[PDB]
Amino acid sequence: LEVLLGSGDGSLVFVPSEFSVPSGEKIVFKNNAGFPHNVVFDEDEIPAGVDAVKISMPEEELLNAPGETYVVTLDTKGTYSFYCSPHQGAGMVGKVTVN
Ligand SMILES: [Cu+2]
Repeated sequence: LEVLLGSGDGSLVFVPSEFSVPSGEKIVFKNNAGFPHNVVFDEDEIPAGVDAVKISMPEEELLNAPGETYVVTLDTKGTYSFYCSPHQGAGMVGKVTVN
């Protein structure tokens, strides 16, 4: 599924934020507006089988320019919560449900 990082109008929201995807879905995250951004998964709020490092964009790096994309394949079923580190405090979080 294609997720827009920012609802165009600069607002620091993942579009969608809370959602569902089938097992093995290839999620794509694109810098729409309100960048810089990244997609880090909450190490607790993920199915243990998939270590966070396998789904989280390394904190060291970030989608700094507009248009830049990130991609991740969520194999195992479960609830995967994620956030944009530089805007975590601003509520730029989400929750994807691998059905
Ligand atoms: Cu952000």
